[PDB]
Amino acid sequence: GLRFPSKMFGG
Amino acid sequence: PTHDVTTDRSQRLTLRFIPVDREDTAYSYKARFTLAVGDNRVLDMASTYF
Amino acid sequence: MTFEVDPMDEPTLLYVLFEVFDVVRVHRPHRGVIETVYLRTPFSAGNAT
Amino acid sequence: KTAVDSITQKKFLCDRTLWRIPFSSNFMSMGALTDLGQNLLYANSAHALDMTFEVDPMDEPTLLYVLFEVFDVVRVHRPHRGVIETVYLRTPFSAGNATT
Amino acid sequence: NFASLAPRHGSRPFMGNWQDIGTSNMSGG
Amino acid sequence: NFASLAPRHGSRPFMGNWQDIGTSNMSGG
Amino acid sequence: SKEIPTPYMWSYQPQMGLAAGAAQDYSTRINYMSAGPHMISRVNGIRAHRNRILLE
Amino acid sequence: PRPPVEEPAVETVSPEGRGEKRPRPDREETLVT
Amino acid sequence: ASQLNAVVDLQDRNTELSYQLLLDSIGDRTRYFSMWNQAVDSYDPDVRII
Amino acid sequence: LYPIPANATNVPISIPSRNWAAFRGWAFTRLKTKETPSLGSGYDPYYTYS
Repeated sequence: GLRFPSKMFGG
Repeated sequence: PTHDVTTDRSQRLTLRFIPVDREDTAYSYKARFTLAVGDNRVLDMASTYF
Repeated sequence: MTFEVDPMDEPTLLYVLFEVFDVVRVHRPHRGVIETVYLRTPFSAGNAT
Repeated sequence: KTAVDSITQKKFLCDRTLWRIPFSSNFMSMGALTDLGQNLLYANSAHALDMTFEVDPMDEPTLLYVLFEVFDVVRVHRPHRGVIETVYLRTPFSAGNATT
Repeated sequence: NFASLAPRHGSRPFMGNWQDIGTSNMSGG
Repeated sequence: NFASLAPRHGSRPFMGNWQDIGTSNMSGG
Repeated sequence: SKEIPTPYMWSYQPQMGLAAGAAQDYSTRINYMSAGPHMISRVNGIRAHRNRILLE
Repeated sequence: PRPPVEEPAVETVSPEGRGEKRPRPDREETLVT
Repeated sequence: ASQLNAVVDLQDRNTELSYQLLLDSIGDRTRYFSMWNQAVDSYDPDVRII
Repeated sequence: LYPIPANATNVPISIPSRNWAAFRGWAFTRLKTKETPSLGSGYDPYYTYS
């Protein structure tokens, strides 16, 4: 959903 | 009786219906028809046959 | 039910006619609509609500 | 350096599968009972269907296996000991009212 | 409520879900 | 409270599940 | 099915003189799987008018 | 280690994390368990 | 436009024997009608009972 | 199973006329007549393929 945190490299 | 029994318009007594889709198996065959009864016509299914 | 028959040297079948009321009521409320309801009692095919 | 003049032949092989064409308004599986099967154009009216398949010619008598996808449903009732009653219904291509 | 038929994880029954009682498995949809 | 020790997914502390507090695994049990 | 159910008809046992046990009236059911809303609604009003008689 | 669980006590299996058809890859959106 | 088959046919019905016993009740059965191939099976009584 | 002749390119099929309520879609694949037994028969004597 909209609560899933965004994909970043290493965090 | 004269009126309100038999129409004056062009209308067939007996109709001929072509099989719209015939499916033939080795042990049976299926014949599908369009039995179209038009407006202001009645069909007793005793008169229908193959 | 218990049927005692004469013996035969052949496989035979016993064909019992459980006499019912195999009755159909037919409604055609609109053009090209053919609605049928079947009831037979006591050996019904069956339909719930 | 002595390569000949060459042309490219492209193709694909897709084994084990069935070419699905869903009867939906956006070709997406948003449910089995699709929005076009529920559409009142295709629900209260009758329509002919004429499909036309253009295939590669083969040197052998072949067949065409079309899945007209339906709802082949069976509802099973056991009301008493030893009694097994079933009601069958598939739509669209109905065999009919196959109650037992 | 048939909760004595469920395996107790701890002190509470491990009941299933309501929405898992049916099936919708069908080829292509 | 102990909820300021959790990473904040948004403005809410991302608290772990209550079901992950104990272990239950054995050799087929 | 819940609103208009099928009645549980009782099985008699002539020896003990008690009822054996009740199963639903599956054998007197009426088949409207080939009917439409002009006639399914009329049969469901007969399933319910029968259930009012049995409570009466 | 354990499938997801709601707590209404009774202990009810939660349907979260199950696989679905999605137009976008499900790992960049959710955690799939 | 209906998908609503008026023929609800069962295995423990006998439509053929229902039609053989119907024609006995509604008319003379010894008479022959070639259109429905209506010619009833009749043994010779001198052959069966000598 | 609609038959395709040898070296035939266009395969016209025809579902005649029907209500299409609760229709889900199509899925199609060409087969071989040698590799497909005429099922519905208890024995296919013209099926020389295993």
